[PDB]
Amino acid sequence: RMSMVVSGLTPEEFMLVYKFARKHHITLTNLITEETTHVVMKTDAEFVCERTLKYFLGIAGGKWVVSYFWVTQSIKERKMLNEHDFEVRGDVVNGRNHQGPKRARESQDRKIFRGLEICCYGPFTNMPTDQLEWMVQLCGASVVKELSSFTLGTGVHPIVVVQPDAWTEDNGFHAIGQMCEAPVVTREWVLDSVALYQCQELDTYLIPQIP
Amino acid sequence: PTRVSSPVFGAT
Ligand SMILES: [Co+2]
Repeated sequence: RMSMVVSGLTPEEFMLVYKFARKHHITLTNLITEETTHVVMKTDAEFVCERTLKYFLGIAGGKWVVSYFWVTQSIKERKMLNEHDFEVRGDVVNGRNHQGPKRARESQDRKIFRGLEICCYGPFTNMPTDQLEWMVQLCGASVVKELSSFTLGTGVHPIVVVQPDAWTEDNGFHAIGQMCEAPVVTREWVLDSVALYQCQELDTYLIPQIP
Repeated sequence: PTRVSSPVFGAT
């Protein structure tokens, strides 16, 4: 029951991961799915990677997010080393030592977006909306598709997520308060939250809304 | 700065 994907690897690097996967009877694919159990990141000597879509989605889904070093060493040592020893530890944006991968790996109940209701008010670069939505969902939000489809009532907090500089004729992303009763955060709020596997506070992401 | 495969999500 092992499926993995890779991120930020060169073709030569992919091949080692291949050769590796071949040896340990591991399924290896291009696309991350729910069945993926591992994500192999290009990292530096101490397990800091860059932030990629798969990075996000493998944290979101509580998967093994491991250094490519997991691979090269298991090869160097002619046996499969342990993931715990190669678990990526940080990224170049969210800090070197935060351990999102670990946090998320364990906290599959205490799920960072519990009882939030998010709306990815499109458009986004480098990321289909539904991936962003899948991402918040793996993290326990529920996805509203439409500004008006919020489920206000008791207990349930709404959030509109946007990517300001993804807009054509912009500042329309300032007119969203006039369309409903939700905080409006940058996508960075989601990405940092997910990196850190810990729900950030909106404050530094809040987009100010024109009444 | 280079980028080797997948889009990267960097400095805010
Ligand atoms: Co509340």
